[PDB]
Amino acid sequence: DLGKKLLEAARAGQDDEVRILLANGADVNTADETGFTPLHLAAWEGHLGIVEVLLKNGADVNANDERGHTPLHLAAYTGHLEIVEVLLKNGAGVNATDVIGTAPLHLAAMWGYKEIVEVLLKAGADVDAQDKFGKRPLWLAADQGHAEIAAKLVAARLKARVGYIELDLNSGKILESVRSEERFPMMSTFKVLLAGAILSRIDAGQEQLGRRIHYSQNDLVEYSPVTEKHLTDGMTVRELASAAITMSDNTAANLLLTTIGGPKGLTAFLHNMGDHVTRLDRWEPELNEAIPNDERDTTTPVAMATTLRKLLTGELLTPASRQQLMDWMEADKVAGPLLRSVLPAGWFIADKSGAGERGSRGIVAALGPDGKPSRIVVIYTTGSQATMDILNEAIAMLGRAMIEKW
Repeated sequence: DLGKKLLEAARAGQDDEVRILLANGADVNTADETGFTPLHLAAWEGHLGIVEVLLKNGADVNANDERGHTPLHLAAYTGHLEIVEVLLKNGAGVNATDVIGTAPLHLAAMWGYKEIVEVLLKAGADVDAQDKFGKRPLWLAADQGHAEIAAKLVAARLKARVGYIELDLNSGKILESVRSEERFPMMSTFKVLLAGAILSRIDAGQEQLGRRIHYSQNDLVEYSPVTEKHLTDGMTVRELASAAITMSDNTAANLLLTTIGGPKGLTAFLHNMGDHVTRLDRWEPELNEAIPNDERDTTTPVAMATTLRKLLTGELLTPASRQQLMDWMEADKVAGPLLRSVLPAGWFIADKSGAGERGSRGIVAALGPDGKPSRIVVIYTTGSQATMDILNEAIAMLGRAMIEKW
């Protein structure tokens, strides 16, 4: 009797009628044919006031319908932030799963409710919750092209800071950004900047691609896949550049650094072209230590992205050197598992990845469809204790989101 009245009053957003009905002894936890309660319907319809009145009158905050949907599920599905928060405050199960394994975080992530994802994660939502069909929030967000949400889920999964930025090549317009102004260890991504500094000296006639560099077995550092094979005859600047970028040859990077005056030399080159943030302080491999709150050998996503854009399309380098820099990055062969792994057929990518200690991982890239680069993307993370496979996957999923949003 009063139950039908309360259910439709709650659904209809009739605040005063709900108060009257409950005051006349109506069952606050009455259920319809499918198990929906007044709280379900109020949460679904966005009736914040009524949601609060129902809970004040002792509504079951975690009531299930036939299919296991809770009020929180419905609020998440419908994007009613304030209601989500009230439900959690009143003891809503943040990790409640319906009959097919869907949690509220699946729904918030799928429908792109950024703030609701934030609130759910902070309330203790399991980021890697898998439904009956194997789907996870990160995967839903990525397939939907919700890149910002994807970054949040990656950070929660890795339990680490994640920074990224995406800018237009022609205009320089920042198109996407998360923690783009925070510092992250550069790792081997710095090598693209080193390359630019070398090419600059070449433009000035102070260096030659064909100049031969002789070094000793004592100069070798972990790892020296190319340089360790040419200790007798040495290698040209050109050959060292290719090895550093495309083969991540650390000794090659160090040898090229020496020619510009070490980490101080690169930092001076950077400062002089307008990057007052990016700094290199150490050589390979020590620069990858990624000590927490250590500003040595760090950049910000925007600083790196801006600097990289200036080298590739700006006036810092000649067209010849500009092209050579891009070419070295396109011929990158030690960056399989990140952006290249989720890049659609026919797309262009020129990139450089980096890995270090304390889950440090990152990538800089110029990419785009139709065989031409049209945007720069930079992604960094550090602090995670995750395995290397999980780091790679997480960053790949982040790129999978960006490509979807493209």
